[PDB]
Amino acid sequence: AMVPNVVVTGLTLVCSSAPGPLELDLTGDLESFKKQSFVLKEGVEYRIKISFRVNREIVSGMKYIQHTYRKGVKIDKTDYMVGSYGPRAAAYEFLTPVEEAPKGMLARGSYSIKSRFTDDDKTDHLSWEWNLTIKKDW
Repeated sequence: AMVPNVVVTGLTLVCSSAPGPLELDLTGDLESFKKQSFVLKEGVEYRIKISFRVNREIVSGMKYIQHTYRKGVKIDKTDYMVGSYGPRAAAYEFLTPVEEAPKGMLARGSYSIKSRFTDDDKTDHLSWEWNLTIKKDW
């Protein structure tokens, strides 16, 4: 019953050329995301923003992991060192480095992403799955 130390609250696909916000509420029904997808125009630059809270004590070596799949096969594993933070009221926002969506007919279509937010103790702070669809246009 003790309040949880880490609460992961949001994922945002940050892309200033997108026509509207691309956001997941990670305190909600995570299974529903598997039936949804964000559309990104091919070749565009974007970042991922993970929003989280630390409530009671220092967290060491937070890490964000994304495994990307296409048609059921894992095509990439990337880890990000999110860092170490004390408790505070205000949200923390971590951003991945800018990347470019792939482009071309071969690369277009849907991708599924398995995300995990962890730390030096390998605690599963939250794991979730979401989808991206790469299209010629928005």
